[PDB]
Amino acid sequence: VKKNIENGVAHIRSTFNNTIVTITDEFGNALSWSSAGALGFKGSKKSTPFAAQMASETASKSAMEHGLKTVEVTVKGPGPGRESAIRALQSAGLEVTAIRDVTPVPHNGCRPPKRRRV
Amino acid sequence: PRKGSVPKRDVLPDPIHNSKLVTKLINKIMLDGKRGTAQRILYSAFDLVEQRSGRDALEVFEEAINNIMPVLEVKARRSNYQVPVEVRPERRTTLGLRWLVNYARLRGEKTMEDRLANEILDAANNTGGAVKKREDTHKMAEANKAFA
RNA sequence: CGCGGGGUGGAGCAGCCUGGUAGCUCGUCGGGCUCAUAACCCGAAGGUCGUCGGUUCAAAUCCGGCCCCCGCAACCA
RNA sequence: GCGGGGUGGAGCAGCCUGGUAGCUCGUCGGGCUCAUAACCCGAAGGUCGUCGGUUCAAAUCCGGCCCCCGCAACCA
RNA sequence: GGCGACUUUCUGGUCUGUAACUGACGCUGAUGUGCGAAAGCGUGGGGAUCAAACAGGAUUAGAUACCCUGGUAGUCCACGCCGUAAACGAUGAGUGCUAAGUGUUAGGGGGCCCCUUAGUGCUGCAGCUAACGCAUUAAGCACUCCGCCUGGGGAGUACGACCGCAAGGUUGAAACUCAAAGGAAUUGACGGGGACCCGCACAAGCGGUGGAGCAUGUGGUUUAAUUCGAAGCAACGCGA
RNA sequence: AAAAAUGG
Ligand SMILES: [Mg+2]
Ligand SMILES: [Mg+2]
Repeated sequence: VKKNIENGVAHIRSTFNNTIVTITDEFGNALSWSSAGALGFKGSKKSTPFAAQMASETASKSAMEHGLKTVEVTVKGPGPGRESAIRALQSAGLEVTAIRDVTPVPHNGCRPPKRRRV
Repeated sequence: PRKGSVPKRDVLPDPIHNSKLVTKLINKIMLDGKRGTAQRILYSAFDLVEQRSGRDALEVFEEAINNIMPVLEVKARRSNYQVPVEVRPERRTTLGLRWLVNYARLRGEKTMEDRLANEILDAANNTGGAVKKREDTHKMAEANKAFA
């Protein structure tokens, strides 16, 4: 009931409302995930870099408990906590092989929702 | 609407203990200018704490102020949220003495000397009302730590 | 009649599985907040766990009697 | 004919199960405003439809008088 | 009106240079006849996203909204219909003439430079304008033709006619009513506009008032009189 | 980037 891997991928999705972090193998299988909502943060605090840092630290701790050593960062979203998540990943002891932002740039396809009037 | 910061006053050391903090505590205790009443109350309280603790009055008082001095406070900024912010050393001393006297005045003892002595003893033991005030301040600062 | 489940602060839910510790969301009180108001943050009081017994150093928790509520099922004076 | 109801100014609880009149709005006083509204704090306001009965004690239980609501009023 | 991935097929217009060719064949254009954003309508198809209506959730005194979660028509396609927009450069078309500076698109001629044709921008004389501004892409100077206006409201309404499946479109008054409606520009004042500054304005503090007895002024009420004045800040230990 | 109406 133990997973032992050396290289992996940390997926960090940072939206203006919340930050989510997970670690998977090189073939996308989830081990543990952490989000500001699970950590406890509510409302405004979920967007703060601190919540992102905490979520990344928790996720990295679980990943290294499973035995991860080197990880590649996959960043999605324009949120502010991406850099804090990256720094937390670095400080957790995992080695960041490379970082890449895979935010899906839509071509002219679908019509976005109405602009807010508030 | 303010040109700048004004010079700060400097009190003289305690005549017997030679401590600016003791002088400032006397000033805090003083009401209506009764400097003599403040001095006698403080000295009686120091004597009582010395008698009840067997340890130097200055040492125990310094321990008490160190225990009841905060490090962080929550100052509102703005869209408007309270943000934790470090406290200046002089704000530390001011708040420590202010809370010490304020919560001493609320104790159940009969005389102010007894109240102050018991409060400084409890603060030194880290279990006083001023200690509770500092603990609440620190935890709420931590609660708002994200906004820092 | 048989089998299950439920009864816990002023309300709505955990904790029972596997013995210690009464937790969570609303509600009331005090404080921060603001031009007030709301929202938000921090301190308190609030049930001794349906009731009576029993085994244990120790019972909301384990075992019985009893009082109600719900689900399904049984019922040829 | 049979049921149901009548409680501060309005609307609605309380009745079942006697000893306890609640909520929202409205009214009045103080506050906030340049003033009104909104809002905050505090207060007053119902002999429980009206007469009798049982009870130590009746909004409550029982019987009449009144008023309102609903249903019924069929076969030639 | 509009047209933005790429490929192929069919097809319209425009610009530049010669001066073989026709030799005024031109301009405008009532009535006509066609195209014409979006929404909408009919038949059939399609349906991701978005999203009228609608349904919850919030906000609020209320909130048939703004915000949130969904969501049908529609948005898409073919063929018909509708024919309207702040369909705008709020500027009809054609022609010629009138200082300059500078960018850019497609060409052409002459030695990186000069000249030139047609567009597309910016700045700027004369002139024009109520002013704002326009200014070789005129809102200048002129000539031709067309459309249109004659104070505001009533009213793009009523009636009639034509058109449309419908929604509606086109055409289009009057009674009555007012002494104003308007344009540009100016000085203030104001803004839940901006910038920069002040003040116990806020912040950081300390001490009070609002509760009690009393002193005092005022309101009210009483009285024969309770003399008059002061009324938000700037009346109420005020004239006194 | 919450809500804050009105005034012959
Ligand atoms: Mg008022
Ligand atoms: Mg007016």
